[PDB]
Amino acid sequence: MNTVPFTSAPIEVTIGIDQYSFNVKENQPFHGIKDIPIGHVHVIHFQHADNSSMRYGYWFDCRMGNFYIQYDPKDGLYKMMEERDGAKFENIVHNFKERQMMVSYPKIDEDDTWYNLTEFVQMDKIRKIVRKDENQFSYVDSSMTTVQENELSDPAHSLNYTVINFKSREAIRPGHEMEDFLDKSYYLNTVMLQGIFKNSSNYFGELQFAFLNAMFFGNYGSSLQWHAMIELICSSATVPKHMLDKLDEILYYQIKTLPEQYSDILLNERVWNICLYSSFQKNSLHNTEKIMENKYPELL
Amino acid sequence: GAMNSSNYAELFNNDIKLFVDDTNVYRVTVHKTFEGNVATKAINGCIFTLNPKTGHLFLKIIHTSVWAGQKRLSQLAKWKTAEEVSALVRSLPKEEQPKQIIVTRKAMLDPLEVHMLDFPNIAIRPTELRLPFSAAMSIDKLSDVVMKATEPQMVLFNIYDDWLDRISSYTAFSRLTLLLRALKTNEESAKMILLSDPTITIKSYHLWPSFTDEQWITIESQMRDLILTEYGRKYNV
Ligand SMILES: CCOC(=O)c1ccc(F)c([N+](=O)[O-])c1
Repeated sequence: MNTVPFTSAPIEVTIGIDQYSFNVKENQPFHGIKDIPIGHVHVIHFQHADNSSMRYGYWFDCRMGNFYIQYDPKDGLYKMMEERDGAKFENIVHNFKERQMMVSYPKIDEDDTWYNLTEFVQMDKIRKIVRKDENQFSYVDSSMTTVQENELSDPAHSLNYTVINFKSREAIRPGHEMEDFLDKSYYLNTVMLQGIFKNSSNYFGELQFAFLNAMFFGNYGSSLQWHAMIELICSSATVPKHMLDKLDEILYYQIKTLPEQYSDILLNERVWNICLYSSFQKNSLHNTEKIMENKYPELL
Repeated sequence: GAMNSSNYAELFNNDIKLFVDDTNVYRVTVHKTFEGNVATKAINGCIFTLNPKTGHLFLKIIHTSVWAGQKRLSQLAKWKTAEEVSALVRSLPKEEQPKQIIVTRKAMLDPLEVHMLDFPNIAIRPTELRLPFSAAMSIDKLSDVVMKATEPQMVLFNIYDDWLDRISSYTAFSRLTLLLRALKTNEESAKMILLSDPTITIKSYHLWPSFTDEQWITIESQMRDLILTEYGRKYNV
């Protein structure tokens, strides 16, 4: 079990760690988060009490280094940093643990929620979507735009999700216009899975990461990406059975975790009604259809 | 964006544009079967592709053999239309290709957009005008060439005859849409108006009669009377 210590907490802030959150007061003696489960990516995220504008945060994996949080009064945010001196870091953490100035990652033993939301998410793939190669962790915030959003403006600060566009030459084979537009199987299976993502695990990993950025930061372009990747599968008549079964599980846990009060802005009515009731896969997402109907019947 | 009453004169500027109407592409007669069920029989149709500035009409005849063995024909018809419009554009020299294509029905937007991906600089636009191009098969010479076709065929016409020698495009389009609106509202009456006086003939190379300027005013008045009438006969006013 790993630890992300905090130098201090000079400004009042709500801190998130994965799907959990807690309030820290101005200059409260808070010095980090312990008992973080090894084996998963994690995200530590922030919303200042004075400016709910810009939720921001850091994706990381404690197997890749010793990370800590420090407040920068010039740039005005909590920054993740990496400590190369492993002895200094063990010494800093033990001191914090003995004075009991850390919150414990509060996982219920029965609870597989975080695993189910990050099953296919890998830190190495996050770092290709979020390009900043000098760090082992990745910053995301509410305002960052995606590569595709920029085509329709600072490139260093963009989310490089895979571009999906249903009315594009990449999606539509010359001579198969009607066929490829109404059944997107060649775009899903040949262009995207075989060509770009290489396997369904990498596709699901990007889909899961897009959802989590939409949920935790309200990142609009991430929400667009999540829905596009769902729609590309549901609009394909020919999808491997194991992919459909896994998609049903992925979406079930995403819909289960979504805050009940954010469904209006994070769920696209058109996509969900098409996917559950009109698409080729209208009958292949039983768990997802059941939770959607019981939790968000208004949207449908 | 969408074409409406507010940007109407855009149709007659010097940017090449085409209207595409797909109403008459997939045409059927509905009938009873010996068992007393209902079936359709397709008949030949046509794509109506019109340059409103010059009057040039590219009439692509859709022969019933294109539907043989196909399913969901009303959906296929929109994609066949887009295929044929795209093939027409590719067949034209670059300087004759349109800068915009205006579809008369919004369901043509995605089919045409997808078939025209190779032409990103050609704008595909809907319209809020309720144009009467479905009545094109009430023009006898157009109906005749469609019904006689035994294979796919493109036939070229000027739907304004020689009117542009005497009037502007704007006025010619207004005459055309008045004629077609009348033909659509009451085909029998409209056609009586157009031919009542046998001394006015249709030239072999024309679609409409050879009216003098003064006779077109009388004709046009009679078409307005018909349309307003039918509008009464319909709603009782
Ligand atoms: C360059 C000075 O370094 C620090 O101040 C430091 C480094 C690592 C670390 F974990 C912590 N801490 O408070 O959690 C602090």
